[PDB]
Amino acid sequence: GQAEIKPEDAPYITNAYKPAYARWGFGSDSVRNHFIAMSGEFVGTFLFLWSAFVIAQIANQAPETPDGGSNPAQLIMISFGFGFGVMVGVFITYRVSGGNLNPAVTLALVLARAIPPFRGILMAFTQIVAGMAAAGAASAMTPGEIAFANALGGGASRTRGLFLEAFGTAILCLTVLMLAVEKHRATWFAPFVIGIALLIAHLICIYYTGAGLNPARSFGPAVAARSFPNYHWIYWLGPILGAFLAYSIWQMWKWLNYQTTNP
Amino acid sequence: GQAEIKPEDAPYITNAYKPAYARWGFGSDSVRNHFIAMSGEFVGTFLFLWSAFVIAQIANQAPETPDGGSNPAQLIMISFGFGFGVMVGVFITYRVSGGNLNPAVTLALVLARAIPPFRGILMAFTQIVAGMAAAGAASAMTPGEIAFANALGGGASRTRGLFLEAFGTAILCLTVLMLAVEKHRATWFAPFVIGIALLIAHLICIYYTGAGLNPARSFGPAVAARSFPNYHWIYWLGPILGAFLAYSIWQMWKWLNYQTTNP
Amino acid sequence: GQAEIKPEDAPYITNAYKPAYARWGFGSDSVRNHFIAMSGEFVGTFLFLWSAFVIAQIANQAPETPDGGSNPAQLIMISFGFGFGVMVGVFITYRVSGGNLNPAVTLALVLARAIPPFRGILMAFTQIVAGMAAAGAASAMTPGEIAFANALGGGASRTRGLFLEAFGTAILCLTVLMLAVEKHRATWFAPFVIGIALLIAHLICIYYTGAGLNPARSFGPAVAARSFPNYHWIYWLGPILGAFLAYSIWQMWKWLNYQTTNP
Amino acid sequence: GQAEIKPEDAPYITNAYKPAYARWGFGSDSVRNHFIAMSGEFVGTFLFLWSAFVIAQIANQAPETPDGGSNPAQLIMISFGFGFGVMVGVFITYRVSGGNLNPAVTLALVLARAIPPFRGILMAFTQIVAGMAAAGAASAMTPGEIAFANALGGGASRTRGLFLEAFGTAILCLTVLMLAVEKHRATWFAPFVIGIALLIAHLICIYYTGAGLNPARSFGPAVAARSFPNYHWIYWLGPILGAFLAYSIWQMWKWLNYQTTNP
Ligand SMILES: CCCCCCCCO[C@@H]1O[C@H](CO)[C@@H](O)[C@H](O)[C@H]1O
Ligand SMILES: CCCCCCCCO[C@@H]1O[C@H](CO)[C@@H](O)[C@H](O)[C@H]1O
Ligand SMILES: CCCCCCCCO[C@@H]1O[C@H](CO)[C@@H](O)[C@H](O)[C@H]1O
Ligand SMILES: CCCCCCCCO[C@@H]1O[C@H](CO)[C@@H](O)[C@H](O)[C@H]1O
Ligand SMILES: CCCCCCCCO[C@@H]1O[C@H](CO)[C@@H](O)[C@H](O)[C@H]1O
Ligand SMILES: CCCCCCCCO[C@@H]1O[C@H](CO)[C@@H](O)[C@H](O)[C@H]1O
Ligand SMILES: CCCCCCCCO[C@@H]1O[C@H](CO)[C@@H](O)[C@H](O)[C@H]1O
Ligand SMILES: CCCCCCCCO[C@@H]1O[C@H](CO)[C@@H](O)[C@H](O)[C@H]1O
Ligand SMILES: CCCCCCCCO[C@@H]1O[C@H](CO)[C@@H](O)[C@H](O)[C@H]1O
Ligand SMILES: CCCCCCCCO[C@@H]1O[C@H](CO)[C@@H](O)[C@H](O)[C@H]1O
Ligand SMILES: CCCCCCCCO[C@@H]1O[C@H](CO)[C@@H](O)[C@H](O)[C@H]1O
Ligand SMILES: CCCCCCCCO[C@@H]1O[C@H](CO)[C@@H](O)[C@H](O)[C@H]1O
Ligand SMILES: [Cl-]
Ligand SMILES: [Cl-]
Ligand SMILES: [Cl-]
Ligand SMILES: [Cl-]
Ligand SMILES: [Cl-]
Ligand SMILES: [Cl-]
Ligand SMILES: [Cl-]
Ligand SMILES: [Cl-]
Ligand SMILES: [Cl-]
Repeated sequence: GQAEIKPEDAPYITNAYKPAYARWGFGSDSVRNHFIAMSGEFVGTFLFLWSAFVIAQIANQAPETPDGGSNPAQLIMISFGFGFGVMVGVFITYRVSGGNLNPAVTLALVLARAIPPFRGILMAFTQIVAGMAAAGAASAMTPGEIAFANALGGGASRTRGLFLEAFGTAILCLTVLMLAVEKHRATWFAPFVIGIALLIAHLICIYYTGAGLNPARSFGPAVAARSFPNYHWIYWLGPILGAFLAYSIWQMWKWLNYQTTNP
Repeated sequence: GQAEIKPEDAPYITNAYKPAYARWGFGSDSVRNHFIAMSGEFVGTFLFLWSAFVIAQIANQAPETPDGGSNPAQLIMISFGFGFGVMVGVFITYRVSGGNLNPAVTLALVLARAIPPFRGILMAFTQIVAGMAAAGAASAMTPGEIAFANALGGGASRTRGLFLEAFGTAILCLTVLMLAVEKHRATWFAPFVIGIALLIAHLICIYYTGAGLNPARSFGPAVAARSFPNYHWIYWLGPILGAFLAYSIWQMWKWLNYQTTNP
Repeated sequence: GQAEIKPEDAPYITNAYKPAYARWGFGSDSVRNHFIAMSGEFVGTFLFLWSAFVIAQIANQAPETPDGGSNPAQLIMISFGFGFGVMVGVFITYRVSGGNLNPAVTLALVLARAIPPFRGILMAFTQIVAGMAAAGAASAMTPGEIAFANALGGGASRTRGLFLEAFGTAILCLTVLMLAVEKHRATWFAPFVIGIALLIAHLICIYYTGAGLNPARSFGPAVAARSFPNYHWIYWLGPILGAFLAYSIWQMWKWLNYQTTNP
Repeated sequence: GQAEIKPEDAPYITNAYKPAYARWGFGSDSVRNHFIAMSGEFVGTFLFLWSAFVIAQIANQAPETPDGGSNPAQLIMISFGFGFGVMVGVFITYRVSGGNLNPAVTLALVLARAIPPFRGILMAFTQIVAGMAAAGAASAMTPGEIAFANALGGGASRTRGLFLEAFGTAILCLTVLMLAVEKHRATWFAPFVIGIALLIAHLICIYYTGAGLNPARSFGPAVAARSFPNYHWIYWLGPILGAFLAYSIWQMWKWLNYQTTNP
């Protein structure tokens, strides 16, 4: 009753589809390995954010909805751009850099000791530069005024926006921790779940905050539009708080040895 | 022709991605294990319902549709909030508590003897408290009046609503039973199927009942809005009936040894 | 480098998630086995079609679009009802009956010799009765006039409708053949692909034919509405032609030994 | 702790779900093998493009949006037609031809040495003929004027359109390279990721270029409509550039041995 694997098919079994950070042990601090990680974060973050910025630009050409009302089809389109955009970016870059594509995700993983702080800083810087590049490219490639920068809307206060951003980011980061960082039969599938988490977080946040959820996503368009709202700090503090919340929950479960009935 | 697994990749094979209730055997009645299960249900139910409540709040800011007509884009958005919200919550909590996130699901699994009654009661209480917390948080975080409480609509009577709720909940619970409780090559993927089942059940029910499908989902917003419709009982009895219907079907298939041609 | 499976996790490996028809060999002609197959087709077809009929009823309460124009959000909602409805029904019933849920799918599989003709006839009859029951239940549970019966629309002729139905059904049936009937590493996932195929086929057909794609889906509502259009035959002949087309393509690939470079 | 596979279930393990091009080694240049590859590309490309063309025809019957504005629901519908259409086509044809369904994808894979140039030319010709057939069939099967041919819109210049097409096609091709060509535990799932990549690329491009992303998709409708815009070259050069960009990135990662910490 033994599984029978033809030799030409062995790669599909032996080559695990696991995030790169799972295997960043001894040897990882070479310039080559730092470059590989940066290149994955750059390519992935650029393709994800560029895509999503153009999609948001288009969605924001819909006729205005009166009286500040919502436009569900518009919100769905934008959420697809970010959620499916990140899904594709993470699937592409999973074995290159792990596909964080988001400084807040990288922060959660530094807290969790999945990524060391220096590598994490390199990745976060790379993501922010990629988001600047993506914003510049999306602006150059589309007519009219930039429509993909984050802003408060829907009657939301800054305080409400901060909490929406924090809890939305926590959902994203907890997904990464429980599906990608934790090692199990579903780790390979984490990019899908991560994308759906981001899709949800956009349905929560776009109407009220524009959905930052990702300092690199918020910073780049502000640079390209040459304008920072005074409440721009919510797009930094909110995701940071969410990363700490997700980490906190994960850490509690780790100290409980959650996955094992009788440790 | 033997599969070849590098030692660093063994966790992805050896660590099954299975619901926690699959492995609640001897040792499960410790305070630690009860706490783990409650913490999974609390975190998962809170994140799922909070998300979905905010999404519903936003969707319900769309301009009114005349003459009681439906708004497909709005209904899709709300169904995504609940369906993808539960999907993410279940994927996160699958190995913590099994991700029931719904007293009716827990009831079906108690009937099926997948979860013992006392643990099931603890989980159900936890879900109801999480739904209260989620409703309070979603209300606090959003402007205007609560728009995520369940109500009859679309010309539906209470009796029609009861049956819609029951059959929708039965689809959800039968999905959990056949994909998560039954052990097979697709058990790991059950959270996806569960989410799509809930998405469908929302497309069936939102227009007519608001889509309860989950006593914890219905109770929390009623508390936060300080108002219970007199027909609130449909949001309890309907899901209970659906859990019994799903259990009944599963039990018939179990007594038939459905999966085996020659038992 | 050997895979290491804890005994409690062996069921997730040993219990293949495969369509029931894969394992209908000697012993299958018992009354028990016929009943199991019928019960899977009944439960699955009922839940799928009932769901989708209610969803279509609701979607068809949207305000009318002028000048016979299309309503993309409405079409998406209906396609989700059928596509995700069948996905859930097939995942639930895959190991019970194989989840055909459609006489045309059963016909394709009888042609392919995956299901014997007598069992296939039993399954097809069961599906048609389930569709009658689903139509009656959906009608009873919803106010107003039935809005889920198939009709020509969008300026389509009967001849155009026949071809749309045939090619849409062929996509569905070829998906079942190549993903579920053919045995490989992705067979477990066929219910997902089948659902997306049906979703596509609805986006092709609803506007023009109402999207039959399934004689059981078309017949039941006609009975419940007590009215058969004179062109009702397109909802039988079209899917039959599609089943033969899909079978034909599959059969060509089988005689070519498609999957093997050097047979 | 050894995995235990019943003999009747061995096919689901032993028969890898891998693109046909993975196994085009010695023996592949027979007429039989060329025919198999062409037949997969023809069937897959026809079903994908025919589906998507009819869906686009229908979506383009929505009432016009004033002032050149976007229609998110319409754009979502069209993107589903192409994205889910390609997903189904690739899943069906993965083990027949690999499911390229797109001359630009085939070009990327010829550059990557996954497919030899002569076979690649045969596949590309087949795709273009299939797209002609699909356009003719979709036109014949639908009333009114063809509405599925590519055109600039949304205020986009040809230069902007060229870049949108190139970067969108690069996302698609990089997905194919990293998920299908690279051999790992997720290769079987590549058809899903490919479909989502195409879905994203449509949300980026439809409003501005009509979304070519695929010379076979653009050429066929131009033939059927008997009209080529003078900027039709963007639908060739853009996807070609995108294929080269994707190849370039992949090639850099291959020379870095990206997947291995210590080569
Ligand atoms: C002399 C003390 C240590 C020698 C160098 C050890 C290098 C270990 O390197 C690690 O090997 C693992 C496989 O075992 C891989 O999964 C990791 O990617 C790699 O970082
Ligand atoms: C990442 C590289 C993206 C290059 C996109 C360049 C597209 C330039 O596009 C041009 O922009 C001008 C305004 O700047 C318009 O006047 C032109 O009509 C438009 O073609
Ligand atoms: C032999 C005397 C010891 C008495 C302690 C009974 C503790 C029962 O509790 C058990 O403790 C185990 C750790 O000891 C855990 O692994 C189990 O999960 C827990 O149920
Ligand atoms: C003295 C009589 C019984 C001794 C204690 C038995 C504890 C069994 O404990 C069970 O072990 C299984 C693995 O075998 C795990 O899968 C379960 O999670 C665990 O509950
Ligand atoms: C789970 C914790 C959620 C905390 C959210 C608190 C957000 C409070 O938000 C405040 O609500 C007031 C009305 O109550 C408004 O007047 C303020 O403008 C708004 O900022
Ligand atoms: C040797 C005399 C016994 C005659 C009974 C013939 C029953 C044939 O029926 C078989 O019965 C088996 C159980 O017996 C089941 O496992 C099979 O599914 C069923 O087909
Ligand atoms: C006396 C001549 C034949 C004896 C009865 C053979 C019954 C075979 O039965 C078949 O066994 C397979 C496993 O081998 C199962 O996968 C099938 O479900 C079952 O139909
Ligand atoms: C499968 C069983 C479904 C039972 C649904 C029965 C719902 C009956 O519903 C009733 O229908 C009457 C019209 O017939 C209306 O007058 C009532 O107001 C409505 O409650
Ligand atoms: C030794 C003389 C025989 C000459 C025939 C050369 C045929 C080469 O063709 C090969 O034929 C094989 C079957 O024979 C197939 O399996 C291969 O796919 C095909 O490439
Ligand atoms: C005489 C020199 C070579 C003899 C013919 C070798 C044919 C190899 O053929 C290859 O075999 C692989 C399995 O090993 C398959 O995966 C490939 O599909 C096939 O192309
Ligand atoms: C791939 C084969 C598709 C065959 C579709 C043929 C459908 C022909 O359809 C006919 O087209 C005529 C205009 O040409 C209309 O006048 C007819 O009313 C319509 O039935
Ligand atoms: C023994 C003297 C050699 C000194 C070189 C130290 C290089 C450390 O760097 C290591 O180089 C290895 C290749 O050599 C790579 O596989 C590792 O990824 C890299 O970290
Ligand atoms: Cl404030
Ligand atoms: Cl899998
Ligand atoms: Cl401020
Ligand atoms: Cl009533
Ligand atoms: Cl009442
Ligand atoms: Cl006609
Ligand atoms: Cl007729
Ligand atoms: Cl130009
Ligand atoms: Cl030109």
